[PDB]
Amino acid sequence: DPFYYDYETVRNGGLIFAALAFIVGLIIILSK
Amino acid sequence: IWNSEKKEFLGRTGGSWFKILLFYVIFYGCLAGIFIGTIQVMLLTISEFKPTYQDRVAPPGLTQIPQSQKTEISFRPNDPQSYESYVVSIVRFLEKYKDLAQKDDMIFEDCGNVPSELKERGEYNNERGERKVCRFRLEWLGNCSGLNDETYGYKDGKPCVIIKLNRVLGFKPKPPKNESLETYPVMKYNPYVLPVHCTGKRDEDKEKVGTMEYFGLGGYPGFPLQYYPYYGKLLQPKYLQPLMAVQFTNLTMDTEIRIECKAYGENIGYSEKDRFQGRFDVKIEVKS
Amino acid sequence: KERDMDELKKEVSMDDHKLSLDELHRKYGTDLSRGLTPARAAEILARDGPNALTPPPTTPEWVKFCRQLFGGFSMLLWIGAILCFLAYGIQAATEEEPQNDNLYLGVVLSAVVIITGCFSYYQEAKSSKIMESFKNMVPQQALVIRNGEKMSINAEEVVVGDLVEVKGGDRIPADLRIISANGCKVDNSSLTGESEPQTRSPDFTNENPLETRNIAFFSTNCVEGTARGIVVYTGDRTVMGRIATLASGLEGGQTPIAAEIEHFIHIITGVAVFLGVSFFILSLILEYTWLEAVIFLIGIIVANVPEGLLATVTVCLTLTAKRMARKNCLVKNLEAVETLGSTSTICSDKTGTLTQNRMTVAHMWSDNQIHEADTTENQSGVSFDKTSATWLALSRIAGLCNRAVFQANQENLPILKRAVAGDASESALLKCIELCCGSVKEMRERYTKIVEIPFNSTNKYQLSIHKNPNTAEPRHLLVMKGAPERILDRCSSILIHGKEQPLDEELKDAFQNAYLELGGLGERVLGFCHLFLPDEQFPEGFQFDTDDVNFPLDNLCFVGLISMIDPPRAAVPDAVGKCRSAGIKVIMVTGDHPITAKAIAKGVGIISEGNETVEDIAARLNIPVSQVNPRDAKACVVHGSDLKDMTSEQLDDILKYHTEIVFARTSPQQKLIIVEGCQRQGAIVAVTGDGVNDSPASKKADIGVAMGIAGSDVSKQAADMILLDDNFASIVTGVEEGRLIFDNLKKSIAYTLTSNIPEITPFLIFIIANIPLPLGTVTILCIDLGTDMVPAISLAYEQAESDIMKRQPRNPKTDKLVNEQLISMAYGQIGMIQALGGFFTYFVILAENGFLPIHLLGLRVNWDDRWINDVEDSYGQQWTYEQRKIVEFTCHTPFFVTIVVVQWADLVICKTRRNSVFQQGMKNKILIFGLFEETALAAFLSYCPGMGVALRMYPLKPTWWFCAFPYSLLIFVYDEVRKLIIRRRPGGWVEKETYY
Ligand SMILES: CC(C)CCC[C@@H](C)[C@H]1CC[C@H]2[C@@H]3CC=C4C[C@@H](O)CC[C@]4(C)[C@H]3CC[C@]12C
Ligand SMILES: C[C@]12CC[C@H](O)C[C@H]1CC[C@@H]1[C@@H]2CC[C@]2(C)[C@@H](c3ccc(=O)oc3)CC[C@]12O
Ligand SMILES: *[C@@H]1O[C@H](CO)[C@@H](O)[C@H](O)[C@H]1NC(C)=O
Ligand SMILES: [K+]
Ligand SMILES: [K+]
Ligand SMILES: [K+]
Ligand SMILES: [Mg+2]
Repeated sequence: DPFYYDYETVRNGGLIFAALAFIVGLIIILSK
Repeated sequence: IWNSEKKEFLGRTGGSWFKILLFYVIFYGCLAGIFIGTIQVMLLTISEFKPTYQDRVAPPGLTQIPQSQKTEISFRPNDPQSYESYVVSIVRFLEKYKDLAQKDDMIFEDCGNVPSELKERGEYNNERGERKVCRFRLEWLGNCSGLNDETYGYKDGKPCVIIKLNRVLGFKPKPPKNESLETYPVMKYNPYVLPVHCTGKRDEDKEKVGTMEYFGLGGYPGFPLQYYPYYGKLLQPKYLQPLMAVQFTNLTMDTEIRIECKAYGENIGYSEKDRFQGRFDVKIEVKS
Repeated sequence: KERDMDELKKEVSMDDHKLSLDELHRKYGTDLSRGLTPARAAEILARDGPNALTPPPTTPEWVKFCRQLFGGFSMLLWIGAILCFLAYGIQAATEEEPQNDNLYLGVVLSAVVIITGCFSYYQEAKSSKIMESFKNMVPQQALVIRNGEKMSINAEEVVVGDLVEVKGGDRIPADLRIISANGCKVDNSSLTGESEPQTRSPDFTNENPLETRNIAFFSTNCVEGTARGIVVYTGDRTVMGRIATLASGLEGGQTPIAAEIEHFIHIITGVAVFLGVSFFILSLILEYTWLEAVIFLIGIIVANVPEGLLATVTVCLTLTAKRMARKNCLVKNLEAVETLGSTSTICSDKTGTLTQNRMTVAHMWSDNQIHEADTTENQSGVSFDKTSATWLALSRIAGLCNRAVFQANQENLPILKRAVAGDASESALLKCIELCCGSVKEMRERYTKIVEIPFNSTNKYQLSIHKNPNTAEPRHLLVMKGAPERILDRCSSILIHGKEQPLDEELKDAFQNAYLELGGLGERVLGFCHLFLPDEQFPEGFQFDTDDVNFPLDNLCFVGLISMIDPPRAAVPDAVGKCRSAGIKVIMVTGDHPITAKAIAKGVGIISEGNETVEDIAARLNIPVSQVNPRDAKACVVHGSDLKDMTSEQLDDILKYHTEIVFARTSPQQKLIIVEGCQRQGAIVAVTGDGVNDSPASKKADIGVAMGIAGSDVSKQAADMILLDDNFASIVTGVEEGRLIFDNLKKSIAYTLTSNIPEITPFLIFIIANIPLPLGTVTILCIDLGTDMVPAISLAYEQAESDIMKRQPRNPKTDKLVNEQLISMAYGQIGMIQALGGFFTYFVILAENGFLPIHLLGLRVNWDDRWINDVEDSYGQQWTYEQRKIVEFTCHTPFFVTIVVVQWADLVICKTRRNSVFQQGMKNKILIFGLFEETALAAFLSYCPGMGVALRMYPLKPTWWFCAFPYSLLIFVYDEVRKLIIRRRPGGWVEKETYY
């Protein structure tokens, strides 16, 4: 049905993204 | 009083004002230009037939003729001014449904006097011309709006409210299976019609006081599949969705008893956050 | 009547100091030798008050926390909060939403001000904690004489008018009038600013009680010798007590940053109430009642106030103060990190501030030639030829007549930085000889001291006689030093290259003009001489006593001159170099003598080479001083004498027409009058100092700067900034840091104010066009408080866009922090692009979900209605309440995410006020992180499970992320070409209109 959007894979995608972006930022501000 | 007028300047400093004002007229001009540009492209990304997302309307809502301040009809059987607003809302509601209101056999199609299989008209393309529309006659609701035959207090003695299903484009309602899980004293027409039943309180102890009579199409309490799918305001303007009236006849007068109404089917669902989604709630007190 | 108090206190002092002993003891009711009776002492001690300074009139209780809760900015937010609770109260007129909206918001505002207050209070608390940690008061007992018996008693039991004996090392308990003295030199450095030890004698010398020699002062240390005196002043009645009490009684003005924040605040309130009023009228104009219109007014006015800017600003300032605290520069005050950058004039104390205050040997005269010693602290300079025999004889004579010795604990320590018990001159001499000629101890005991004459206060001749270690000649050796002219009076022979000679007027006047050259060089000059004795007449068993004279004091052999002065601290000349280079006006103010002061000022760069006072011109011109027209002289030295007689207009002319200025022989009150004289001009003034004499001036100055070790306690207390390392070069860093943060502050501010447009406009057109609300309360908070914070703080990590020490200090009247051009930027141009991007995503989402923009108008009425569950979009579909409202809240989310997306661009472009982004580069790491997190959290608010319930924030169809992009890109491009045209055309219209 057209009345079903998958908001679960979207949710999951945005969350994985958040994780990566953040820990990458952590990587940035620690330059060793 | 200092800046307002100074040597060679209007408050604050006014020599160059023309420069700033012109610049902002042009700059804002171009901003508006841009915005309207993007909105235009975005509108070129919008289909002229179907909405690009329907998913937020997925569990259709159950709505009423006399939409009240908060789900509440409270009135005096005697006073004509008591039931004025509701009755008016009914008259303006079903003004569309009058028999002389749909005359044209060009844009109007007379479908069954009995609930029938879903009416599929081509595709949603303009390849087919503007779609025909199934007629709904007021007589299908007896004793409720009754054409010009009674009530006509439209419930004056004892209350009545028309349940209507929300229009959703392309929606094809699937009634519960012939294997039905506890659907209440409903008729056998499950193949061709989406049912609606009402109770005092939802799952809990009720002050349920009442006796009800429903008027649908053909004598079944519900919405016939023959009116669906709804093809949109472009393809089917002058489309009349199904209706079914619910008349409460016996009730306890001076007390407020609460009502829940529900449409059942595989295509129907309900929310605890949305009491108007998939279902219905009405508080009614007839006092005298 | 503390005004009259401060009026009498600003006045320089008087005294009874000139008296005959009979008269003094007549007025004080005392015996000279016997002091007074223990009964009279316990009576006077109980009559007025114990001898000590009344502890500070200060000590505010920790309820001073409340101070950090108002200021001016926390006031803008308090008032905003109050407005929230008001609009909510008005919204209790019906059944209403703000339980999630206006109440929630108001509570949040209050939380912002409270938290901010806690943070800043905590950090300033940290500062005061370390200051009090530095406080060490070791009690010191005064040696008094009562009923004839010398008794060492608590210095707080000392009363007015009783005999007191002080020795070398003894700190002076009270203000004493000197009745008797033997070889007594006291250190007036801290109090009077007199660099060299001022000898103290019972005699009346100078009319001014400070410079007169018969007065000893509270808190000054007797450096050597012994003395006795009657206590003239006790407790606060003392000089340093009147100084300290004058200090505590002053005000620190308004810090320039307080003024800029205030200005900005009148800007933000100005625009907020402008918009709120105009819209109150307009909203009334259409439909809405006084009730709802009032709600609109409040909503707009309050939406116009940046809750986040307070937090972020406190933190920026706090970061800069983290760097200051790392560099050993402590700011007692958090708004005092900036002031240095805006300082157009620095008044500097000389001794113990610019100068080490430590007397050292500069030059010497041996064998007709003037040789320079190495006066540097680490000995990286040059040592001349020590091989000559004359320098040997001289070093012998200098070491042999010294009452200064190395104390018990200095061995490991460097010969210079190590401590010595004795005079200042004798310490400089002792260290010079222990350094250059080998250890003084051996040579001091090699010649056994028989009888010595401690320096007379008159003729200042100090001599001793020793035996002879030399295997050839067992003659008796007599060594004497003193005033060059008196050592020219008593002598005949002179030593050159190891052989004597009589004196001829040629070489005599050669020595005299050499003495005049070194003395005129600012270094005070000490003469040195010796005579062997005719052991035929003065045999080996002969005892020659101090009873009278056993010695020929004439026909001696003069050896050479030794000259000495206190150099600067090492980084001082380069520091003043930098400050003159930045365009700050450097002014010296000292209580010292002008002959030293002028030389020092010439040295450190205050009076540059190639500039002359009227006196120097008249010196080269051979004319009276009043002949030379004073406007032709850039540099000047103003005596303390004239200062008292000068008026306001006279000081104003002197400060206006003279570029490089020095005040000497000036009292602390005259210092405060100087500072106030500079402040009259409208220029921010900074004051750097050492001792208690700098208390009133470093207090009054917009910013005080004290020295953390060699500075006194009251002048640390009166100061708004301390240098713990005592490094003066830190001052330069100060004016650097203060100049930076300003511009950075601007950037930060611009950034946040730029978020106000796309935040506010959702509620504006909501009322106007009657569309369903585009952006909600929680989303807006998620922006101001949630996302923008990290980028906005990161902006403080910006470096210098160009060399900032090359530009003159700002004009406090013209150059403002938040100015009409800034608001022209944030609100006028960029902010608009952000709002547009927002309403784009709004329309994109809505139209894609079935409600076309065309149809979207007037809808709110039916839309925000809870009971209309049949609501027709452009497609003829019907929506219940929660369905469409979910779409509205998933229309709030991507508008918020839009704000993020545009704040990217805005962040990068606010980073650089002038240079292109490809100049300054991206090198800021806190900026990059700011971006990465701000986004990661945004995607977190949208895509976290349970946000739709908790925050009314629901996930975005990934398409939604990409609506906002073109606008952000436009912002980057636009600001980039603007900062392009500004650079290529600094005329300039873009530059007059935009650059902020
Ligand atoms: C300075 C700029 C250009 C930084 C670039 C970052 C862009 C490319 C990143 C930042 C935020 C990101 C999004 C965050 C949420 C996810 C949800 C996921 O299910 C689909 C993709 C999507 C929608 C991402 C696409 C990539 C995205 C838009
Ligand atoms: C609750 C609200 C009442 C007025 C109208 O019915 C619209 C309602 C929804 C939006 C809400 C306003 C109230 C003021 C706001 C918080 C106010 C605001 C917004 C952000 C901010 O920081 O400070 C105030 C402006 C609009 C506002 O967000
Ligand atoms: C309708 O009303 C009439 C009279 O009012 C009554 O006789 C009849 O039973 C009613 N029928 C229904 C279905 O309500
Ligand atoms: K705001
Ligand atoms: K101060
Ligand atoms: K803001
Ligand atoms: Mg000093």
